[PDB]
Amino acid sequence: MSSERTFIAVKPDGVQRGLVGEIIARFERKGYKLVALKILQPTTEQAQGHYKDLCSKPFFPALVKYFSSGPIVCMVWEGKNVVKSGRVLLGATNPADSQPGTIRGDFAVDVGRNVCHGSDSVESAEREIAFWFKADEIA
Amino acid sequence: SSERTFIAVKPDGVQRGLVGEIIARFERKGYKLVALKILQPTTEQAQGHYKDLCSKPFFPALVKYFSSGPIVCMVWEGKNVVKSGRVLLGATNPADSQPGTIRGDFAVDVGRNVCHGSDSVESAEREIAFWFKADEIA
Amino acid sequence: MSSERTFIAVKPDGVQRGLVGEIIARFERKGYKLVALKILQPTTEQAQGHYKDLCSKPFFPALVKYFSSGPIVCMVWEGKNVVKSGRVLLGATNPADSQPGTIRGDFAVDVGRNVCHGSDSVESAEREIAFWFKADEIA
Amino acid sequence: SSERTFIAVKPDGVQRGLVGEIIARFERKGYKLVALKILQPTTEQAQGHYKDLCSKPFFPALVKYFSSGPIVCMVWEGKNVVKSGRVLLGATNPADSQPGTIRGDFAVDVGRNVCHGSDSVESAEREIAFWFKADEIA
Amino acid sequence: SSERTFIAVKPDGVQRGLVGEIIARFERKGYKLVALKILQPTTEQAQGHYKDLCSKPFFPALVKYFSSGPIVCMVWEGKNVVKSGRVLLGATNPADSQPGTIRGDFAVDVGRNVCHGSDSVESAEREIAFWFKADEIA
Amino acid sequence: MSSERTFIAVKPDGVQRGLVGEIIARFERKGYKLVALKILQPTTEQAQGHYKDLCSKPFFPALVKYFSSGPIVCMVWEGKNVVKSGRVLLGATNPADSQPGTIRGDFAVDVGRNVCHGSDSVESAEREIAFWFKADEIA
Repeated sequence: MSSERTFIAVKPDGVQRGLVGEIIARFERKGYKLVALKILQPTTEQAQGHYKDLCSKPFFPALVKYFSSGPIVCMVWEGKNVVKSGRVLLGATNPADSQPGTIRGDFAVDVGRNVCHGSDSVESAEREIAFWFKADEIA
Repeated sequence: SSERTFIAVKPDGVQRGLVGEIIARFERKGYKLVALKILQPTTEQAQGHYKDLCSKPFFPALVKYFSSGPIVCMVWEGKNVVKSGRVLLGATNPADSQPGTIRGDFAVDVGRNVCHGSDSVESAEREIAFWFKADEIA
Repeated sequence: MSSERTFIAVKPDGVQRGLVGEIIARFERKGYKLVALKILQPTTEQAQGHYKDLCSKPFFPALVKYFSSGPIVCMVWEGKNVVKSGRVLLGATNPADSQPGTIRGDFAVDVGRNVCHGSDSVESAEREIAFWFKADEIA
Repeated sequence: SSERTFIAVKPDGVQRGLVGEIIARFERKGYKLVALKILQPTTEQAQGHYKDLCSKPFFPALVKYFSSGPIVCMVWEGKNVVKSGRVLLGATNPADSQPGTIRGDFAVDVGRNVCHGSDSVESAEREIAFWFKADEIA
Repeated sequence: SSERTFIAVKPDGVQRGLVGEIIARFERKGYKLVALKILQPTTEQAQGHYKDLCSKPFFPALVKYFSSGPIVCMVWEGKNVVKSGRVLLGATNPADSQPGTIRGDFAVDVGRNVCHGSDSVESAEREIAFWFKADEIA
Repeated sequence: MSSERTFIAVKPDGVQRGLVGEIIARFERKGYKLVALKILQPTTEQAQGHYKDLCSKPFFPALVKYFSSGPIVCMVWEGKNVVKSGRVLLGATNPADSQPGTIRGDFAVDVGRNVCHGSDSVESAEREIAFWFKADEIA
């Protein structure tokens, strides 16, 4: 379906390093349609809710602290097969596994600093979109 | 210093996939993004944006075009960000613009000039207040 | 052999979306030599002849119609191993399978809109070159 | 409007792998490619191109250099495409050219200035007629 | 002709990951790299570089900043490389610089202007002698 | 370890073709730290020492001659996992095997002209660094 949607975020390292435009540009070049957009610094509560499945893991406090350390950019992209293509564009979540040509492949080294997040599935996309955006924020 | 300017990617700029390019140029310049949203302007919003030209010809055509599709609204912060913004966009009329600028690289026609930037600090403050709530600025 | 040649075309979507220069540039950057070049809008007959092996398939009329819908750019490139490298540069024919870094990986989403065509073999290259170009059009 | 200009990538521009870059800048500008071919100019073609300078010194050297290897001939269409073409290429003499332009980015020497663009609509029409048949324009 | 100029990426230019970009622009321009090294300037080196301004205010702040981290020193060779270098970098004061130039694209503040280029052949020869031994030039 | 280091060189073809800045830029963009840098034309002795493990191979004289034919750029990069990421960035040593997105994938065709060299392991990196640089040349 052409109306498939995904959630993409530029993380605080990606924003600090001036990678917002580059990421957005790669999605535009790919041919996908931006339908929602905002910049904000996550609260602790937001960072914890985002990483809620991993809340029992020992590296969780560092993830939450880092994620809430500065502004992120939230996006929603629309188009056919946009979820899978989004993940492919960002590259393997561990930059050590990422291919050049991808966002993480080109720009990231450390997994706790992997620049940007993309939904891993349609269910996850729906959850993340609903988490970060009210329905009325989506154009 | 903590100076802020307003930049919008107009419907033509969004349609041609130029949003990321424009953001990237400001980032590369060393400026800090403090506000961002995408929307299709209402008639009222479009009229407000062009309020100064309401007694000029084809005000309705300009208003109609600007409300015809989504724009991207941004606020950027940094020393001389207003002036630098104007320099980066290039002359408002693309025909007078130099390559290396946004309009210089991507636009031909003043009617389709991709983007808009505040022409002054005063104008910046007006536009920023128009498009964003106080609570929308990080 | 250094004199190996391939046929590359920018399809109507690729031309409309202003991707001609980008594709050409990637071939120049790779180090290959452009020896033939033209722009034209295929006739129905040309589009059908191009897709002649698939003429019994139900999506054939759409392929022919689309391919003849606007100008394409025809090219011939020369150099060692140019056929395989050409296909690798364009990426998987189905953009869903294409890797970032490639033309289709970077720019295309839908298979009926895959931006650009490259010969899949030396035999095919010879056929396509001969189809689109007279010998005297090749510099 | 339906204005057309002629652009050629000279042998130096082709050799340095700059054809795609130059095409890309016109595409990004929003212009429409209506004619395209690659060839090594004959002596006669090179003399015709430089016909106005035939009584100037080293006419044979210029002619010899231009026929020394392939050029890419193009015709581009759009409002102000001639003027915009000149602006995009930058000053004919690279020493006077600004970065952001083709000559500004890639050339140093007027003798090796990568590309040529028509200096006028009249000149465009002459060059277009010189390099292309009516039936070669889409 | 066999003219040479000196270019340095200052600590801010190195920190922001701009070394490759700057080298690439000279390469694309058609110039030849003849010398290259990375180092953190000593106090003495920084004082020597800014020797002409030693009786001007905040000489110590400029010296301290320049010795605060690594710079990249380069020597480039080619016809008009000095002038072309100045043109490529853009106005020393980023506020007066045009997009398409290094400072035009990446800098806002004269105090953080990414890079330095010799302002003259005389200055080039002085700087080249200052930063490189004869035996370091290829 | 964050202090891992690798040796990267732009070969004479890469320097002649103006690829120095591009390569350096990809390493900067990836987030690695340049700690040593110089340009020089290898002597015959240097080229032979560099290729010393292959000195009995018949294509050795051509490798040595080519490598000593013009200036190369020597570099040392520092950062976590920098060796593996360096090789991944350069791409397969045989350009026929290299992926678009990589240096060799984007720019090289022939294996005797593969533009640039990167250490294949930490041991090799230490050897190459020590070969090309005195300790006091590393910042």
